[PDB]
Amino acid sequence: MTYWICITNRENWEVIKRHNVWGVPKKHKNTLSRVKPGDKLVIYVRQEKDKEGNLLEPKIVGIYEVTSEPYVDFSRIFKPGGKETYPYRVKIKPIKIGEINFKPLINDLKFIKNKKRWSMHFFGKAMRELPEEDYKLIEKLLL
Repeated sequence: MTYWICITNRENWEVIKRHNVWGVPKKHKNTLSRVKPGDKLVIYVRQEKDKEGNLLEPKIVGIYEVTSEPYVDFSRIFKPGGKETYPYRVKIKPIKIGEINFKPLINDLKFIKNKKRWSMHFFGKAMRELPEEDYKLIEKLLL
């Protein structure tokens, strides 16, 4: 098996939730090739600003299970300034849906080596493998 944390934002999270699809750009197709049916996905939305200008901190919004082998589909379901379609995809199904702030978990997450500059572990990543302990920690807090 394999646990993963997928990095997106709130607008794309809504699409993910509606279409039961996790997609990535070509540059990250390599990572997706390792994904298998049954793998677990922790959905993460990065820090953003609402229209009003208010700060929306990062947080985990759900957990899904992969149900398909990776495939390619250029359908325009997502939304980038650019025109990326995130054609490299795997079908998924929801295990649990609930939101919890991410920051408070940083100290307890094993994959985050540098607590100071944790962004480092997210930088230029679409998704990354999570150690089992980390997954369980999140699973519990999201029950």
